[PDB]
Amino acid sequence: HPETLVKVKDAEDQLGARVGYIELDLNSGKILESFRPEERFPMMSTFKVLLCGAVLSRVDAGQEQLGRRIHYSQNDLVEYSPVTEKHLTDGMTVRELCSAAITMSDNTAANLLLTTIGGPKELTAFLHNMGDHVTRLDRWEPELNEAIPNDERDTTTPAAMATTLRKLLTGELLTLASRQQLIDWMEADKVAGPLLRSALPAGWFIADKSGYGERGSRGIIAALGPDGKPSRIVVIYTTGSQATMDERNRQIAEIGASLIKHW
Ligand SMILES: *C(=O)N1C[C@H](NOS(=O)(=O)O)CC[C@H]1C(N)=O
Repeated sequence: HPETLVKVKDAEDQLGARVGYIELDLNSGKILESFRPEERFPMMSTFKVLLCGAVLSRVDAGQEQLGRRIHYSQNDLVEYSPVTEKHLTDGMTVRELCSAAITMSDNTAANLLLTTIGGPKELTAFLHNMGDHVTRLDRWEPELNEAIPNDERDTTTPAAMATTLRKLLTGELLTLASRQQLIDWMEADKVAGPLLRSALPAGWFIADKSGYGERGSRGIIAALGPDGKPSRIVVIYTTGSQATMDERNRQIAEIGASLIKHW
């Protein structure tokens, strides 16, 4: 709606920064509203959904098994590793690492999964081969969150990210079991409380992944809808603002409150 578009415009003004927005219909793929859809924004932690899609694609092919146990060390631990720091002795399974990367945004879990597929280049090659020639990953955690202005590394566009998520969640690429595992992890997100979830009415489904980085970077990707079933995809990114994290949270939640109210 124009009201949601106005709310996105307001956010840009109140944050003093670019906001990228896409609202996409899940069944048909039709864009319902957009804002700066072809502009690039840092993905930040939102890339972890695409990373575990690559992992699931390798699981489907038998190049990976979800039960496979990965043992790592203390020198592999990077900043923000709330789950992987607890499993240095027993290791973790690929399934557990994807749950940690998506549900808790564990950074070491993300790096360990990137190694299983061959690094940020193979993730980009995976995205390339599924029809996304726009989104690119180039660096590891935490360096991928630098959000240097006009740097194209580790970026997506609202339009590319929204269509790629759709394909991963509902497209022919992954097997039904893998599509279901990916949306399960996302539905179990526990670090996106103050964003779209804060605007969600009772009984609504949401499966999302948020992120933040340097230079005021903040974002979220989600599939959501009424009656306990997802029906649409929303992508919101921003970068450049000196605003506090709580401000950016509130601006994104008000965009969500807006699109929920004219659903
Ligand atoms: C993702 O952008 N990141 C991982 C972690 N959690 O933040 S999130 O919940 O918004 O994903 C810490 C911050 C950030 C990072 N610097 O990697």
